[PDB]
Amino acid sequence: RPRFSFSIAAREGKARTGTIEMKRGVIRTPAFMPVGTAATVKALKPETVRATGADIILGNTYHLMLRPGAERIAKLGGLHSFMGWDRPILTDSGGYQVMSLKQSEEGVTFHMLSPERSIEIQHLLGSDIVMAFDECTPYPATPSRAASSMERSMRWAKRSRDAFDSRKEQAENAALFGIQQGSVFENLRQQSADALAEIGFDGYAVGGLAVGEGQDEMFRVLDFSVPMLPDDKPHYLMGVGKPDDIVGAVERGIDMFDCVLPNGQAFTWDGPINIRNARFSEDLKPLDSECHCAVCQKWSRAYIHHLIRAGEILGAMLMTEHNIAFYQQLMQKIRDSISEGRFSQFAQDFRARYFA
Amino acid sequence: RPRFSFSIAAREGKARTGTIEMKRGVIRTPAFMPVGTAATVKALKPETVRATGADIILGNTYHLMLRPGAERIAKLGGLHSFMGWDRPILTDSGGYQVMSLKQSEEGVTFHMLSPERSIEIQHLLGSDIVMAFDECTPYPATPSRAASSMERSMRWAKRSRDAFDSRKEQAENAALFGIQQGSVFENLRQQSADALAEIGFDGYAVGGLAVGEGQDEMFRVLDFSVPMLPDDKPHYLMGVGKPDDIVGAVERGIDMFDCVLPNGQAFTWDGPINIRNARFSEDLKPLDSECHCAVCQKWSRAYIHHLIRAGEILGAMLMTEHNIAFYQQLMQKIRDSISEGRFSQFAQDFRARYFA
Ligand SMILES: CNc1nc2c(CCNCC3CCCCC3)c3nc(N)[nH]c(=O)c3cc2[nH]1
Ligand SMILES: CNc1nc2c(CCNCC3CCCCC3)c3nc(N)[nH]c(=O)c3cc2[nH]1
Ligand SMILES: [Zn+2]
Ligand SMILES: [Zn+2]
Repeated sequence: RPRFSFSIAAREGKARTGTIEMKRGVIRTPAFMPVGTAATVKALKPETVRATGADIILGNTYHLMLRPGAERIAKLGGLHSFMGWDRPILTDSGGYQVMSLKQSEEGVTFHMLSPERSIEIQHLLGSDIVMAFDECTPYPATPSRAASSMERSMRWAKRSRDAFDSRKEQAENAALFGIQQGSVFENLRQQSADALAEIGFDGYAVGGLAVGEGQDEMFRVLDFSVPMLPDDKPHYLMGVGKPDDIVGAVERGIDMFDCVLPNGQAFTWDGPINIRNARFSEDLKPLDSECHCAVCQKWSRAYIHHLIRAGEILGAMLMTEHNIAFYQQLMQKIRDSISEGRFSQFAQDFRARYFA
Repeated sequence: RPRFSFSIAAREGKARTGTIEMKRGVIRTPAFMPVGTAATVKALKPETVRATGADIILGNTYHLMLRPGAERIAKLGGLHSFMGWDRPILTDSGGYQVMSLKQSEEGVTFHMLSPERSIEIQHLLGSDIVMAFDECTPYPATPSRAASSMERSMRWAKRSRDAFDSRKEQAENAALFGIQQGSVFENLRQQSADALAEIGFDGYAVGGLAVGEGQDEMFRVLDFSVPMLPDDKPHYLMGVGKPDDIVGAVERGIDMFDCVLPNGQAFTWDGPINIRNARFSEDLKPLDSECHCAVCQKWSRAYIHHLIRAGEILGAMLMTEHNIAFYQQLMQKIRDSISEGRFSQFAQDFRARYFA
């Protein structure tokens, strides 16, 4: 395989379906990327993650630089070897989680992160898709503050790019994505998009959303922001999100998603359910009537209700496998409907039923 | 298969290896029976339990009568269907755990358990191997108190037997084991053994041990107690135990074991290790050099050390799979060495290395 190749197989409106080819594997797009806690996808063996249909997962840079340490993981052979996932890994750059838990143009101490260190840590982990080091601008933000933050991020983006390119092995085997900022302001989004295209990246993320503004406002910003990005590269909406968020974002040109979202909340095609609710204590149906996951093949709502109420580890295991598989099934239905030119109908159908 | 058939294939001294045939499957003896928490074997799918080599597991009567309720599980199709294990299940009778957390000849309230209710609960759960309702006598015990307790248990044993026999479906499809009591006193053990043989059971457990007396005293009591039981039926040592305990007990005629034993303790053929210890932070070897389990095929000590320190669910999953597989491998080596008439040599070899 090549280091990085994104190809678009089919389109419908702003929506696209295609593939990202990387040395460690292929990523079908639009993609959902399950997120790790600490060199693990919570309560799942990698084989199980893969069985749900995931093509790529997210590494947790912020936690790993802290424990076990990026340098220790590198010594040990890299994240892939360490956790036993041999497919692509995306790593965020760490500042989002820092501010989420001393800032300056050099970076952030909390103990220290700058564009250079962030890129180096992601290299030590052996990430396939490296995110630029950015500032995720708080919401709401005044235009002055948003512009100031955006500008710093773009400077940081240039520094990320140079750092990455400076390291031969990283540059030859990994990909680098830039992250657009600008809060909810179109001119700032445009300035950010332009800055990033000028530097040039393998992919473009839309940063600073999913931070309290709500779906209506997120969709509004996506409406003008995603077309600002290079059409011919992947578009990643960081931190999104619920099923309905994903569908709308794909309608607006987004190709990649991560969220910690997929406790007793189970996703179903009739909307989410909380399996702790007493109404499931004797319900012998699976979590969802149509889901093809192994959980839904073998265990009832009543059983999983018991496990979660009882605080049992198997309950977390089963709920997590189901929910990550539900997300992959969602993505698969999205990919298929776009390929077949019936994605707008799928979205309408999905929403009618999910919100009935 | 028959309801119950125990056959002894080979012997060496007091040790035996054979099979228990039951309608839901065959149990190779000497057997290790992994214990459930709340209709689950902690952090393991049933397929995984089976993959480690387990032939039978233990249901947790005390927890299940409380949550979810025996009646609810029956309504839902029984424990087997509920948790997704289709092989034999052994259920203890509940009083051990009660006293472990108002006693009278009728039973115990805590809310209520008697021989009749205990047998009924185990039936509602759909247990294959039903334990008599007994009193586990505290240690140390004066001879008066031990005798009094033992006597009650034997009365309770007769009541268990009648209750079981009174229920056609239970009697035709399940097995009933009596439990010997008598603390550490030989005459009491003998009186208990005689009482139980007179009633007649499918199997005989040695109760009241592993309750603080220590291995030397446990082995001493087993030395005279196990030969008191019918030779031609299985002998079950309740609550034991560590690997070395198991080996010694098999040398003394025990065929069946359960313990909650198989936190960061990992069993190895060179003895146990605590994987949380700093010396494993960068150790790339598997938990054990020879173990054939999937964990040891794929992940390092360093990784599992990280997971456990980090409090990650995958760490519990992996440690539990390894430890239950280690126990099954121990049992398999025991079974093979007895079949081949080299079990005393295996025991000496095992101990020399495990305690080096
Ligand atoms: C939930 N909302 C949201 N997330 C954003 C994220 C994080 C995406 N999730 C990454 C994983 C989180 C769990 C641990 C492993 C990494 C953002 N990240 C960056 N760098 N920049 C953002 O603007 C940015 C904006 C974000 N908005
Ligand atoms: C650990 N020591 C020990 N255990 C004994 C047990 C319990 C065996 N373990 C059963 C499982 C425990 C975890 C939950 C599921 C049931 C004993 N049980 C009974 N009825 N009688 C005993 O004398 C008896 C004596 C015991 N000594
Ligand atoms: Zn499912
Ligand atoms: Zn192992």
